[PDB]
Amino acid sequence: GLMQFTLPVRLCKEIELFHFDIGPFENMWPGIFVYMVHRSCGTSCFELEKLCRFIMSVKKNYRRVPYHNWKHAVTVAHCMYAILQNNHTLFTDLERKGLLIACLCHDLDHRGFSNSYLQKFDHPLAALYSTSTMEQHHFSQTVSILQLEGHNIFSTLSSSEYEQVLEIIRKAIIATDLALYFGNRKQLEEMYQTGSLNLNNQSHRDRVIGLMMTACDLCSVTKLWPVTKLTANDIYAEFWAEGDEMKKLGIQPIPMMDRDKKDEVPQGQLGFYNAVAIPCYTTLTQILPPTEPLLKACRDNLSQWEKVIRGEE
Ligand SMILES: Cc1nc2ccccc2nc1CCc1nc(-c2ccccc2)cn1C
Ligand SMILES: [Mg+2]
Ligand SMILES: [Zn+2]
Repeated sequence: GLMQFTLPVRLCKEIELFHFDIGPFENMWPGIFVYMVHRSCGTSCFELEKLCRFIMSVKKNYRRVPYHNWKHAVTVAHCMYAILQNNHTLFTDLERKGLLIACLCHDLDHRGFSNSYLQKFDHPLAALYSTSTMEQHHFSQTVSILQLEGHNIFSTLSSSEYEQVLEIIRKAIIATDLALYFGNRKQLEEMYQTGSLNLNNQSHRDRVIGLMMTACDLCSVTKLWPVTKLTANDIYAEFWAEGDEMKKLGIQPIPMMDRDKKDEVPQGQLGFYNAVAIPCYTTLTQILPPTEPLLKACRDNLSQWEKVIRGEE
C-alpha cells in the first residue's frame, strides 16, 4: 500500500516532460511504467502484484524486432502519461486506467510487418481480420493476457465498468491503425472549426482518444533530434526487411520499403511530417492546448530534416 516507486532525480524531473527518452536500461522500464500508473491513476488503481505480473507477460509477448518492440510500447505509454498529466481534469478514472494499459499493449506480438504485407503474403491473420489486421490481433493478445490466472488487473471493477474499460482499450488500439487516422483527424478538424466538438458526446470523446493514440504512437517525431534520428534507423530497418520480403513474393515494394532507395529517406520524412505528423499534433493542440510542446518539438524536427536535404548535416 505505502510502497511508492521513486526514480533518480534526473528521471523524476524529465519523465514529466513530453520529449523524455526512457533510456537504454531495459530492467528500469517496468518501474518507469508503474511510477506513471501511480501518479496518473493512483496507487489504489491496480493490485501491485497483479500489475507487475501483467507487465512482464506483456513484455514477453513483444518480439525482438528493430522498432515494434517492448521499448516502443513503454515509449508510447509515456507520451500518453505526459498528455493525461497536462490535462488533469479532462479525463475520467476509467479512461486514465485504460489508456496507459492500451498504449503498453497497442503493438503486442508485432512481427515488424505491415497490414499490407500480411494481406499479400496471405497470412492467416489477414483471413481472420480483413481490416486493421494487426491492430485486431494486438487487442486479441491484450484480452488473452488479462485472462491468464492472477493477471486480471481490472478485477475490482464492476461488470459494467469492466465492459467500459475493455471498450476504451479496443477502440484505443484499433485507432493506432494509421489507415484510420486521416478520416478521424479530418472529422475532428471539421467539428473543431464549426464549433460542434462536444467532449460529453461519447462518439466525440472516442475520436479525441483516437487522435491521442496516433500522437503517442508517432511520438518518435516529438523527441530531441538525436533520439528522432536514431529511432528513424530502427523504423526503416523494419520497412527495408519488409521490402526484401515483398521482392521474395515477386512484388517491387514502394520506395519507403526499398533499401536500394535509402538516398530518398530525408524527402520521405518531410512528406510524412507535412502529410501526417504536423497535422496530427496541430489538431491535438487545438483540442487540448497543453499538448502544444509536442507540436513545437515536431516542427523543430521538420526543420532538422530540411537541413539534412540542404547538406548542412
Ligand atoms: C511511415 C513512417 N512512420 C514514422 C513514425 C514515426 C517516425 C518516423 C516515421 N517514418 C515513417 C516513414 C515515412 C516515409 N518515408 C518515405 C520514403 C523514404 C525513403 C524513400 C522513399 C520514401 C515515405 N514515407 C511516408
Ligand atoms: Mg501498431
Ligand atoms: Zn505503435
